[PDB]
Amino acid sequence: GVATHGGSYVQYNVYGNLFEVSRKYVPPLRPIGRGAYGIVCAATNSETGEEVAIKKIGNAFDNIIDAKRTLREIKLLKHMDHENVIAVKDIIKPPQRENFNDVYIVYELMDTDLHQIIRSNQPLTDDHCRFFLYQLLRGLKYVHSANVLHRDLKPSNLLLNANCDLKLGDFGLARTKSETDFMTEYVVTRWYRAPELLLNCSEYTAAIDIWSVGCILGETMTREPLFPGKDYVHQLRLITELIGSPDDSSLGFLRSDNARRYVRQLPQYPRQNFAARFPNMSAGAVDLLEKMLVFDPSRRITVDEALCHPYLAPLHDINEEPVCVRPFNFDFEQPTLTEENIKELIYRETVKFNP
Amino acid sequence: IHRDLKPSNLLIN
Ligand SMILES: Nc1ncnc2c1ncn2[C@@H]1O[C@H](COP(=O)(O)OP(=O)(O)NP(=O)(O)O)[C@@H](O)[C@H]1O
Ligand SMILES: [Mg+2]
Repeated sequence: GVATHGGSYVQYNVYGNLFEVSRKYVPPLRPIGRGAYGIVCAATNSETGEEVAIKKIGNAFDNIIDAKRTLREIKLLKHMDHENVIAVKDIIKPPQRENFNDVYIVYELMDTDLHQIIRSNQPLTDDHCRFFLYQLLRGLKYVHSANVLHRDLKPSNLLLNANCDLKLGDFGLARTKSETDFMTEYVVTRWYRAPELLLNCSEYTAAIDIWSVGCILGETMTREPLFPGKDYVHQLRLITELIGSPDDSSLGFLRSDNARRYVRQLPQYPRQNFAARFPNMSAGAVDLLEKMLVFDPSRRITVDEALCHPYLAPLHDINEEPVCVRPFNFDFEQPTLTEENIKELIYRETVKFNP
Repeated sequence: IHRDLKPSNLLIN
């Protein structure tokens, strides 16, 4: 570390990337992940004696789309208060408001994520899959009751501790159930997108999250992604190779002949028997997987029905499944939102943490 | 939680 700005901040070199953070954050510094937008590093808060996860978001305010994702991540996570949603501990105040380019979000530290666990050389029993799935659904129940769709569920966003506690993270692509818009931000993972998203449907519901949940459940059972399309056409094909090509009623939600011909130019496949494809697995699990991976979203099981599925009966308890009584009302689509006032809002959130 | 389904603790690097 090299103290700067009078000693109030310190820069650390983490594999070439410079972290500039407030002085109370000290080493050991452990790189624990890298996504499309954040580089994430564990550190110690010396004032409280805690380990924390510091996510550096470089160049957060370069364009309006990156700005909004950083604003959603912060506002949604400060809104949620739930055992299965990751909590924000701090947002570092930039040393000078005039030069505010990098955003550092300090989260509670988790041991790993579900992607790393699925790929690891250890068993994932039926109780692991049930326990992960229950907590995922439990947190989604709360998130959806706040009127929010997560929209980007994938194993690497499900943070885990060794005791199998699970927390949803990475809310930057979330939407309120009212701002449903057609545009789908680039992810490096199309593998968990519902067919409504792959086909650019502009109206869609909580069913898109349930689709991702099914992809995740299936991956926990097979230890492989179900639908790793190398592009978006290959992705649709892999889906219909498992569940069969949609009939005309299942394509009702499409809004153009263009999207219709797209789907029907694919090779047509019969709906496979899920027991055959997933033998020697839990009948409750296969049954639930088949009810989530339904092409027609209006026919997908909901979060609430999934919590009452037999597979989860060992864990299901309405006394322990709160909803959010405070709905999320911030409107990220006001036309007076610029990179510069989004910067001001986030700067204000940091003063809430560091006056 | 109930010992009937507490999953075993995960190995982590
Ligand atoms: N609080 C945390 N504790 C432990 N690990 C974390 C934490 N937050 C993130 N990670 C890990 O760091 C990686 C980056 O997380 P994430 O927030 O998805 O990055 P991102 O670039 O902001 N979003 P995405 O581009 O969709 O990956 C993930 O693979 C996680 O495994
Ligand atoms: Mg984010």
